[PDB]
Amino acid sequence: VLSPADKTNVKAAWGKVGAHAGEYGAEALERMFLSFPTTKTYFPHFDLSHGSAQVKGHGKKVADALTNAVAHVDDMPNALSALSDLHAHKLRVDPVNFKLLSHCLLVTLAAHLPAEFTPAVHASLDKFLASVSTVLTSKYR
Amino acid sequence: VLSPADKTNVKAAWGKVGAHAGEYGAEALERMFLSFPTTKTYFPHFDLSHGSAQVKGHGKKVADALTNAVAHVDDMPNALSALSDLHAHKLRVDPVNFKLLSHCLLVTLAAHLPAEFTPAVHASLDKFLASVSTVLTSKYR
Amino acid sequence: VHLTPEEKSAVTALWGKVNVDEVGGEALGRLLVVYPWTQRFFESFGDLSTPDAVMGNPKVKALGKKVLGAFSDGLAHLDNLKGTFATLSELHCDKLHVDPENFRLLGNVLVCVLAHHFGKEFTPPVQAAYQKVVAGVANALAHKYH
Amino acid sequence: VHLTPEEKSAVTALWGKVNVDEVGGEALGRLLVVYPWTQRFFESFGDLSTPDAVMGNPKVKALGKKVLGAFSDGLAHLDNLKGTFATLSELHCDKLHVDPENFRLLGNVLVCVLAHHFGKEFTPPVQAAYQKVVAGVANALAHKYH
Ligand code: HEM
Ligand code: HEM
Ligand code: HEM
Ligand code: HEM
Repeated sequence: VLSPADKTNVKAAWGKVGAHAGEYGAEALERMFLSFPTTKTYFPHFDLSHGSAQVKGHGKKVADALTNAVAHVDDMPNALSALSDLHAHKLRVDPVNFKLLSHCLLVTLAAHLPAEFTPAVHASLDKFLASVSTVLTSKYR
Repeated sequence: VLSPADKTNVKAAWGKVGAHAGEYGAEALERMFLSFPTTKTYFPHFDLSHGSAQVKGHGKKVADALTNAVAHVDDMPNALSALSDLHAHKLRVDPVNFKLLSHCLLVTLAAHLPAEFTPAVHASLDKFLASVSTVLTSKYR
Repeated sequence: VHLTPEEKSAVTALWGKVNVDEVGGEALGRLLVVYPWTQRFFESFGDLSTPDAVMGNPKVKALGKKVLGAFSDGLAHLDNLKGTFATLSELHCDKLHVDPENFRLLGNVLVCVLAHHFGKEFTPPVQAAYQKVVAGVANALAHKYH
Repeated sequence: VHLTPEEKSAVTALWGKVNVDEVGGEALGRLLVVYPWTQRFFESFGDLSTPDAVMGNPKVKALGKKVLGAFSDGLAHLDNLKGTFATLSELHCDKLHVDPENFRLLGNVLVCVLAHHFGKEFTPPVQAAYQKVVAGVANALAHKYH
């Protein structure tokens, strides 16, 4: 579970992302596609060239969903209800890929927020993304 | 995430297992140690040869916790609380290993339930063991 | 990968008893029941709405035959699994866009089906041998992804 | 895995900028903080009660230097990680009894630490190269398990 400390750390760290949310999401995706090519199997319909409108756009959707999550961290199953439905019934992304994007999201944050990415915050963020991932996969079966 | 159908299925299957639960527990561990040798790393204090009384003993305990879980399949986190502590803070089994034993428990049940292990019951048992695994690792951090 | 001589012998021995058509359909069907998100690749296959529907689906049965046929053929080449499945690997990536994680799931379901079908004869040593085999086929099938 | 010539060059270039002792203590500290179950091997290491304590612990830094020290050295033989690490493999299995999953967790913590340390220099293609390396080293370390 996310502790109160986790919740403060995530709000602090992600609050700092602020208006870069889009850019960071896009970068996290690009990192994932390049580091973990099997993930590209879910986006055969995307221009996956560096800087594509599609990736930059999906980056923002992902980041905004995260901002949503952070905003309602105490009630994530409800805040992500439509999205978990979307992943469960339509997209059907195998759960293992959530760990791949989550890791690339951490790497992204680490690269952009040198001051904010402390060991304790790194830990909280990792638990946070893991918890979001759990919500997003909670309705798969 | 365990539906009433899943609970019914689990109870039916584990009911059939009945007094064999203990023997199957040891068999599942043996299966795990041979199929996934890395799991042997947690038992440097056991003799792991076939027929080993230490494996038999550990198997009985494992089986009993599952029986206890089945009996409290509506209220699992508390039933397994002491086990969550033990694993989280003393044993410190990497969470990846719970999937390996769960798979081996499944294989063991498959090998002993010709009639019962239908696709639907297979599905439910798999979910149930994932749930048990989740509860056992929920205190890790 | 890297089966011992005796593991090779156990695989060969059990596989002599396997009805590849029957087992392929059973395993592919259970994949879609136990991990329902895997149905995402089988939109055209018709009725997948219930377990009995998935298991009895002729298109699932048919594909099951082919899939486990290819598996069976690869058992004749346990030392060269990458080369054996390179063409199918390229297929699954470039044309079918199948997450190789699916190969691992099928492998594990196939192990459950062998255990279910053969009972005590699917001993823990025979299971170990099959676990190496399915991990190797999955790896061989994932190898040409990019 | 297999690194392109360009990828090997990128790994090497970045690593020449690394304070191995500093990064080693940071990575191993971070592993013990982020995945506390990894502390199981270190009941004798002293104070691990807090992130600061774990990060401040001299025995953790001490082992950190040695673990990343061996990692650093292995980067000279990207063409034979298996061989390069075979003997640490046997040791970690036969005596240390370290679940190889620990190598994967450390590998990913290391990537985050490189990202934190180098910031924008740690580009997506540089990371992609390093992921091949950490997976390669982890695989190599797990290969002699039995
Ligand atoms: C923290 C993890 C994730 C979050 C927060 C997230 C969030 C989102 C959001 C907000 C959308 C668009 C919703 C809409 O337009 O209605 C979406 C769609 C999608 N996601 Fe997820 N997602 C996550 C993980 C993943 C992963 C790991 C994959 C695959 C590797 C994935 C694959 C997709 C795909 C293929 C779409 C549809 C994109 C399109 O066609 O435009 N997602 N996700
Ligand atoms: C469904 C999954 C599991 C269940 C229900 C379970 C349950 C138990 C139980 C009941 C005990 C005995 C605790 C006591 O002394 O009262 C135990 C101990 C232990 N477990 Fe777990 N366990 C599970 C998974 C695992 C896995 C995956 C591993 C490692 C791969 C593991 C490693 C151990 C070890 C090393 C001990 C101590 C054995 C001894 O020294 O006697 N367990 N577990
Ligand atoms: C041992 C693992 C596998 C093997 C050896 C294998 C092999 C094959 C073979 C032989 C075909 C038929 C090609 C033809 O007749 O032209 C095929 C098609 C296909 N496979 Fe695989 N397969 C495996 C696993 C999987 C899994 C796990 C999935 C998805 C969960 C999958 C998805 C598909 C799809 C969508 C097709 C095309 C079906 C169609 O014709 O509509 N495969 N594969
Ligand atoms: C790149 C990854 C790793 C490398 C290259 C590595 C290498 C080494 C080396 C060179 C030693 C010194 C052995 C000696 O002096 O004979 C060692 C010891 C040890 N390692 Fe690893 N290791 C790695 C990962 C890990 C991880 C993740 C853990 C646990 C979380 C771990 C647990 C240990 C333990 C408990 C010792 C014994 C320390 C001592 O006796 O003072 N290792 N390792």
